[PDB]
Amino acid sequence: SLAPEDGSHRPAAEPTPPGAQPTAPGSLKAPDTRNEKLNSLEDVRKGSENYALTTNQGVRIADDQNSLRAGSRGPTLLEDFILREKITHFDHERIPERIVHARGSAAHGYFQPYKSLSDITKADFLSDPNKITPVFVRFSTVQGGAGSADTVRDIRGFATKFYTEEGIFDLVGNNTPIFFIQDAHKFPDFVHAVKPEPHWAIPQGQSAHDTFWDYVSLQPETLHNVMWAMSDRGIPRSYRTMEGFGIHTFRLINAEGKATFVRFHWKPLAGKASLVWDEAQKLTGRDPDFHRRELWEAIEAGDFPEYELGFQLIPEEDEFKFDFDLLDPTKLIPEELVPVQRVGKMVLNRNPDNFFAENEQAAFHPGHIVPGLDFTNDPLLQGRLFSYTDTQISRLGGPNFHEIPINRPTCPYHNFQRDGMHRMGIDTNPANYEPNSINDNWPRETPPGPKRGGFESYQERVEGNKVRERSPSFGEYYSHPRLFWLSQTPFEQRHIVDGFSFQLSKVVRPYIRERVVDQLAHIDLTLAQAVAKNLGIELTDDQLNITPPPDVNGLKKDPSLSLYAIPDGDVKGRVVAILLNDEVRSADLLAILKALKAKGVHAKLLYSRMGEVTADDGTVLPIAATFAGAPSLTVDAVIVPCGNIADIADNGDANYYLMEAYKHLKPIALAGDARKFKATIKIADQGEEGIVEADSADGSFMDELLTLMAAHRVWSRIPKIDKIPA
Amino acid sequence: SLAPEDGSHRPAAEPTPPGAQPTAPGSLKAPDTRNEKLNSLEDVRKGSENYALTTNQGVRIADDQNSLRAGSRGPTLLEDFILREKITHFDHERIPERIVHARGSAAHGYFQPYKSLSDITKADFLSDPNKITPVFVRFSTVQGGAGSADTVRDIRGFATKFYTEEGIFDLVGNNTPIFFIQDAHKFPDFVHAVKPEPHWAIPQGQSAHDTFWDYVSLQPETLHNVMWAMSDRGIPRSYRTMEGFGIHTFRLINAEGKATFVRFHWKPLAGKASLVWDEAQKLTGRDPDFHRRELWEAIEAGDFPEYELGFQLIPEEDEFKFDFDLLDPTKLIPEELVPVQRVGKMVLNRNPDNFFAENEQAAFHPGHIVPGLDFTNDPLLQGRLFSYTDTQISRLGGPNFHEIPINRPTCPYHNFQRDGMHRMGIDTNPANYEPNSINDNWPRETPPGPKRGGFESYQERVEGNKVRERSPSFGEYYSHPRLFWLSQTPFEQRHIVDGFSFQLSKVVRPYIRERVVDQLAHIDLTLAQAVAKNLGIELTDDQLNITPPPDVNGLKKDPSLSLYAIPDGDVKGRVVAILLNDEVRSADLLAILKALKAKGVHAKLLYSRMGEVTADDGTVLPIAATFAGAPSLTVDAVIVPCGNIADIADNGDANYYLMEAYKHLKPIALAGDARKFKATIKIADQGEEGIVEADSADGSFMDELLTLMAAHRVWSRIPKIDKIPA
Ligand code: HDD
Ligand code: HEM
Repeated sequence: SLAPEDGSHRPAAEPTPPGAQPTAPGSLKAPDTRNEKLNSLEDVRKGSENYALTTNQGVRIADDQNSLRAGSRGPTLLEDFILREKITHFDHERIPERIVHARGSAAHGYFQPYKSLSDITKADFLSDPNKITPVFVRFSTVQGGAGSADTVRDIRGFATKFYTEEGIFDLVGNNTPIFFIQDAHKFPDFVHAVKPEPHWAIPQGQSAHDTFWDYVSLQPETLHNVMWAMSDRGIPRSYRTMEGFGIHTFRLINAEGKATFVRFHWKPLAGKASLVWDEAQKLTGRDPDFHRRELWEAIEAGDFPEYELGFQLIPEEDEFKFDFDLLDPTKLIPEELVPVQRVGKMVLNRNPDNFFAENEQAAFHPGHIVPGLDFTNDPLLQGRLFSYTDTQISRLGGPNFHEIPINRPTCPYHNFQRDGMHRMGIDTNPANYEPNSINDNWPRETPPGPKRGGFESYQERVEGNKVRERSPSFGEYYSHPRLFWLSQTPFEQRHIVDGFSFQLSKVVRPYIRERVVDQLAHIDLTLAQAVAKNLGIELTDDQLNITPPPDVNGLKKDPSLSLYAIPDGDVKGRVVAILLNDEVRSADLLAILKALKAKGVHAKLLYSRMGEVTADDGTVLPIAATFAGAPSLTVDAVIVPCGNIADIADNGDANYYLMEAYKHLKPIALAGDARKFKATIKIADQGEEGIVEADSADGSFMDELLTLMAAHRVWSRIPKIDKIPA
Repeated sequence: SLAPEDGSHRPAAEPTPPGAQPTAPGSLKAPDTRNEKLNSLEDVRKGSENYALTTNQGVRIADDQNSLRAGSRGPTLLEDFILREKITHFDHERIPERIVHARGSAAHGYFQPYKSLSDITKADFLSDPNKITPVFVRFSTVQGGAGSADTVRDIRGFATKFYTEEGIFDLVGNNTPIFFIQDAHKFPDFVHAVKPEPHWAIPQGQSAHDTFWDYVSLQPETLHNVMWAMSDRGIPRSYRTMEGFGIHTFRLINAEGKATFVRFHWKPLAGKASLVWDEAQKLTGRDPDFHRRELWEAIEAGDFPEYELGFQLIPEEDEFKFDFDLLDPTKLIPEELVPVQRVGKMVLNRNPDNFFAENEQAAFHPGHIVPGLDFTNDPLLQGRLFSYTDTQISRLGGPNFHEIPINRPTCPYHNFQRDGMHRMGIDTNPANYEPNSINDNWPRETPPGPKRGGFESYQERVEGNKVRERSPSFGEYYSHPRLFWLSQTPFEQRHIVDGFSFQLSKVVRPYIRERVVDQLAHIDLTLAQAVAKNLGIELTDDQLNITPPPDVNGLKKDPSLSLYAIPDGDVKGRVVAILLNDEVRSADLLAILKALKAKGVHAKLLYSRMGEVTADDGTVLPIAATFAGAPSLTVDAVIVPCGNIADIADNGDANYYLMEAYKHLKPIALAGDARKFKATIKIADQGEEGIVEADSADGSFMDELLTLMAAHRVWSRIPKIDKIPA
């Protein structure tokens, strides 16, 4: 026995806040959190405690420390089957990563609709508010490999596998409502342009390089999702604080056979929130696993990620009533024109047990639909339907990937398909063909019907010649980028301009910069002029005179496109750093900690070393991390209680902690003599908005701090931060 | 034509300094740089200019922008074979990454020995100083995935494939002279402990987590290579500025059949140099491709990486004469006991054309030896011989991986092996077996001899019973860690203390930190106490009484184990940041650039925006990057010329650039009114060693800067940097 005698090696099987206990496999951390998919995985879950170590053939091993040799300093023998099995399995652990969205973090949960949607769709999982559907959800970046960093600037994937009673439905979406390109035939061109360049394989997890902006400058259909990536949408604070979208128009089909067009949304119940660039980029260094870690720890704390599914619904007769084509995936449907109707709630409430087996091997594919749904002719969706089945043949080793446990349906599946690599199911049917008489034709086809019927495609009329031709209705590139720009707050616009300026600064061929600036001049001249100034480029007279693109169906803004214009802050699950000193005023710390706990806000006690410090009254304070070990990047706010401020006041790390939090627009609260830190951040005696300060942490100090946290960041500080050397 | 009329899309095919031209495929950047292996890849090199776009079957494509559909807003048709081929190939682009050392950067070059080694080895590639052997070299980290960052704390790989006239020899080494474990049977346990933990797949690129330190604490054989890893050897400045080692004792076999034991070394001719931890960790966020980039750009500039191959030779009769076992890969052979004999020079002088084809698919394996070399019974090397062939069957898709162009021998290869997936060679031999009469027994075995003979193993005597047992001679774990600690300078010892402190502070289970501090107390009580203080652990009386391990064969230190104890600086290929203002004093800039060019040191001109600025004499200066875009982390030294200093005197990013460089111990030079920046970094009027200052930048000013850069960093500043908040 090598475990400590006090049992401190094993995390408690109860919800605990981030950092309080080591993290564990979900079934050991939360054994009573159950759903029908999690229970169905029990046939393959493997324990370990009290069992003998064996080969994969069940032979007990006596010595797992040594190879078999001829003498204890002699050569290794070929007859060592125990060594060779163990090193063979090791040698073949890796499988190909996903071509795109290779970097991702996943969790188990459940979905329930708010009311039956039987009037608009016959989909069984939406038919009854008491029908619970298990889900598995994977969030991801796009460009980087599986070992790249989480808080890069990039689009994020948001993929949900619903294990329904009539089939698996995968809703495979991203966190922006459009994509970069119009037709799937260009997807390898676009992805090869954003990915690391082919001669040297640089840069990882970044679009800030010549080939991406060469392609963008030559393909103005990309400019709308480029706008979203350059905004703070491209750097979410967490997977819990971003929107999701299916992007394409799909169809709902009800039992009377009526089709309604639909676009799918997920609303984050934790609100929308993003990092600022300098913080995101620094965080890819200090904690490249920050979003993976944050998701896992929220679930362990009981801060479950929750999202509301909603639908934009357009009747078939209104297909042509907009200035843009509903089938064009570079266009959004403004919520001012078609509101999102709330449909039901998804809660993610359990981590996987093994990341490879459940996350790495999961396969999502937007062609996995169920009766009550159907596709449209969007030409990006149409090509996606080919790709996701094809790519699993190499990634997951063959055509039996639906037998890997995470991908298995929970409902029945039976057919005439046989064999393939890795075949698990042993069919007993005398027949492997239909029609057959030798098994009375079972399993049998099922007519379409209101419930539990066979799939049938909506009989949409097709009329046209066979052409490789883009619809002229798709040939408008600039009005949606402009609607996006005008919908952002002034600070969000500043952040967009800085995103394009930073990215084009890394493009080495200056002509590519110039061509991008020309495209910006076709969107909005204030944007193009501001990015041009940062690049030292002067707009020509012709550029200054480009006429702005039209409004989108009369709109000159839509606030639902902004992260922040409409307040939706939620503090639960956020975290605050508390900078300790060697003799902390304990009454300050009591007040701080209990106010935080009352609103579900976590704290991390930090100091210049690990171990403990003792407060004014003898209270022993356990230290979570050092200043340098858990930097202000990883927290939402900073609080300094009073005490012996001289302990830390000349500590460079403590001072820089506050400078960094201040640059990144985070709320900071200073009690008592911690107000001496006002000189480090240049705060005036009569103080400034976004800095909370009092003689003590009582009265309204914690309410004021918590108000600031619900507004996320102190945007009014932006003009104050440029002077600051941090 | 989409290219600019001025030709500015295409980099000049001549050596250029980093940032002067876009980077390019090696055969286009340096078409006149040749060696026999680079020529031999001409059969598979494919151009592009003036050729038509086709399918893989050679059919010209007319419209590569659209899928085929029934009408221009209609559904995609299954008969679109051009779309499906293009998307199928995309779908199957990825192959499994290497199980370890997945992150690596490679180059072509050549090697030649200084004199014939035929008295000690019959190996053909060491027989003639004028016979050149092409090589391909891959440098790597160990733990992280292929999209992880370069400047992590980790061991580095250094693998060289020599394309000899008598076969491929692969010397597959690392940058420290021992490994973590003794027997290959434990490699999957150690690798699993250092890799991301299996429930959640965190952390990437980092050993600072509970499982790694759990295994270390329970396996004291690991402590010697852990010490190197926690030292600044864990964070090299460049792959050009680290040592390489084959780690194991091998054998050299001469023409008379005599065996000499040998350990292989590479000496960097650019000298030994490493980052400091705060710089290295921030660089993984600001440029996760820093080492891959710096290697490619050194080769494009003509700053070719050069290494000296060296042998430690031990006669067979001296196998047992040290106080450690020569076959134990956790023991090094001190150079004070057995010197490194210089054997030859390797120069890397061309970058690949396609990273996937040449770097990703390259396969190195230490069992690829040639006549005149042989193995020993080192129990770690013996298990490696199984693994590297086995792992390529899945990674590279089958047993014909030697037919992948990068891996092909340049010498003849012929045998009776046939078939396997993606077989390229079409054999015309009537026989596929030997002995045969039908082809007069060709190809034929060849007797061993002095040159061009068949391979025969050295007839080592084997005596012992079939045991799984560790040699008792391997059971000593603390004397080499101690020798290494005592051989470091005082600043290097402080950085090792900081490396263990930072890592163990991230271990959540406190008893594991305690266990590791108890192991440290068995190596050196000063090290153990300094780590313990940072963790708030107090040594017990028993720990304070642990008797220090014995010296290694009487050695108290060996300065060849330190990076810096013996000066070996070389400034050629290093890079300085020059911080511009909008009216640069052109006389300073002239002087600076002339002195840098004389020593082969590059410069990058930086400002607060991109574009150009004009100096006092009218000279237009193009800007490489902004102060934030190319931080002080990416350079060796910072120079600020005079001019209109009020332009940048209050710029936050320029002042921070100097604070960050100062903190990281880099030389800083301030001319004229740029001396106003002394206030930001708190330098007294009288000045300080490591800050160069004068009225103008002249001969003397630059000589002093260049002398500082030859000593790499300003170690004497270390007590001054804790004050500064950066
Ligand atoms: C024609 C090819 C194609 C195109 C046009 C797209 N994808 Fe895709 N996508 C792939 C081909 C692909 C893929 C090669 O099939 C992947 C990689 C590995 C896998 O299983 O599927 C994939 C993976 C992938 C994943 C990760 C699924 C997971 O976590 O495993 C997400 C979230 C998306 N995609 C989302 C999108 C959205 C919202 C798109 C446009 C609206 C889109 N993809 C277009
Ligand atoms: C002994 C110290 C060791 C050193 C210095 C060493 C060095 C290396 C290096 C440098 C590479 C990367 C080669 C490249 O650039 O592609 C590598 C790959 C590998 N190593 Fe070793 N290694 C060591 C021990 C081992 C051991 C003991 C095993 C198994 C017992 C092992 C199994 C592998 C495998 C499976 C790969 C991937 C190779 C491929 O996919 O082509 N390593 N190691």
